[PDB]
Amino acid sequence: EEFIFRSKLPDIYIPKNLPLHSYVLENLSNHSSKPCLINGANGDVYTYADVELTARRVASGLNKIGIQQGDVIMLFLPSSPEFVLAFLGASHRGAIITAANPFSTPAELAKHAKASRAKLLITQACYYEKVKDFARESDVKVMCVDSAPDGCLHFSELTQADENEAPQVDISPDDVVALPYSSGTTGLPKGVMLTHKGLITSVAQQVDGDNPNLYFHSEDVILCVLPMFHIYALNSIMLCGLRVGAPILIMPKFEIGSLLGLIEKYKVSIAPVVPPVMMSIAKSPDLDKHDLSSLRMIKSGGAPLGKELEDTVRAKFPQARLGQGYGMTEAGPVLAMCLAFAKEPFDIKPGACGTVVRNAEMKIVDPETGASLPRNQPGEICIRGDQIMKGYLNDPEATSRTIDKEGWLHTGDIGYIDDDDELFIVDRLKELIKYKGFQVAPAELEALLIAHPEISDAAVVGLKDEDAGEVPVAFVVKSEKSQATEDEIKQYISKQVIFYKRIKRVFFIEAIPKAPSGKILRKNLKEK
Ligand SMILES: Nc1ncnc2c1ncn2[C@@H]1O[C@H](COP(=O)(O)O)[C@@H](O)[C@H]1O
Repeated sequence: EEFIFRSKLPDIYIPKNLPLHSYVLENLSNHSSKPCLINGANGDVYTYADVELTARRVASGLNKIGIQQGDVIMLFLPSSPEFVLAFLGASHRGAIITAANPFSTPAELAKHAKASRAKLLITQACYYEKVKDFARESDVKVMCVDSAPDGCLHFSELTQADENEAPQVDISPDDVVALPYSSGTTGLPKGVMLTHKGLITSVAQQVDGDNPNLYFHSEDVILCVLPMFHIYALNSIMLCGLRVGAPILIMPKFEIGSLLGLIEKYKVSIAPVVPPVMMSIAKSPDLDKHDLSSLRMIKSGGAPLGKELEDTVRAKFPQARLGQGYGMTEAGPVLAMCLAFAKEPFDIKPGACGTVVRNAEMKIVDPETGASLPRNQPGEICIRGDQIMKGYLNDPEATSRTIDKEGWLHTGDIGYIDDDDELFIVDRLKELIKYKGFQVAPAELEALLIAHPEISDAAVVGLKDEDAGEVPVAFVVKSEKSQATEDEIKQYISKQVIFYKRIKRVFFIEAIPKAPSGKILRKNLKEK
């Protein structure tokens, strides 16, 4: 704690005795009849007044079917109005929301539902069969938003419930409200506990204050094509958008053609994106078949854009201001944010990662010594503030090695801050693999591979890739006499995992390089 970095923006007032829903919808009356949630795929619309009232009904409904304060509700849905209504609804009830990609496999879903100890599952009928077995066998209530196969509940039982019967709840600021899963700096997916105070803090750091880090014009329309089941989109787009009363145009499924049409149609002006989608948008031959002049800002994150794409986007969307931010689930998840988006913008440099958010502290430590480093000195990025997670669910050791004794969250990312307080990420210490912006845990794939009868050891590492950034490859030690082939192993994994967790190549070896403790020498592997 010698060299401590902060935002170039002054600290602001942040409520510390308010529940998340009360905070994000605090200034509802100024725009109560204004559009809040718009479903770009079917035109559904919910005004601000509609969301506030329905949230309370969802709370009454949840109670009615037995969901109590502290209970975990699992969402198995695509980005949508229903997702937000279920979330805000759970927040009003004092319940917790955990979410998973609807494209997950039954095994992945059951594991998630089991670990999170979800009492209720909300999804769509086209995904019902993937939870059908697990459901009955675990006495977990299943609910669908469209049809209601078998005996599962319908979502109108929550949205149409009597608000007057919404239970009386005393939400404490330190009560958990969001439970996203993340592998963190090492190992298997773990439950990240995010509190009311934590999230309110994070939203405030991004959009509150006389000179907000992210400024909104009254005519702005923010796009939500990023997945709501990932906290980054639910926070930076939905919660932040609601907080400032902006209309949010949601896209359940990404399709270049429709998106461009939607941008002209609804006058989309703020486009939150990740490198992969931005790259798809940039390669579109139909950019001139649509009026995209309403676009004034391309907000990127999740992974680096790269100098080339950065230049490409800047060239193909001269009407918009391009900027990049940086987040990590356990951090709330926003750590740094592009100050070129502030009401009174600051200059930013190419490749920049943004500036550490206000009402927070950031330092850079020598991964070895642990000493704090000064400007322009690469090291591990650490952040501290009320916005970071409370810890991992039922996993004290994990928490203890991610958040140190002085409250600093260790990201496992290597970067440095320059004289202009702009953060630059240059390397990654943790084993985390990111394919298409999605997180892929080597330990998870490794466990699946090793469970195979003909495999005695395995290691999964990231292989640099143009289209996805990193593709997972696997080094495998076959058991004696095994004649299993690469394709046979790859299909073995593919059947059990969601699309982005497929291993692209299998390299057979006689032994996985390991340190005395058993830690895989991953750089030793990558070095190959
Ligand atoms: N702008 C960025 N540049 C480079 N890496 C990033 C960026 N944003 C996120 N990441 C990486 O993604 C991790 C966050 O993953 P997650 O917890 O799945 O959102 C960070 O710890 C980084 O390793």
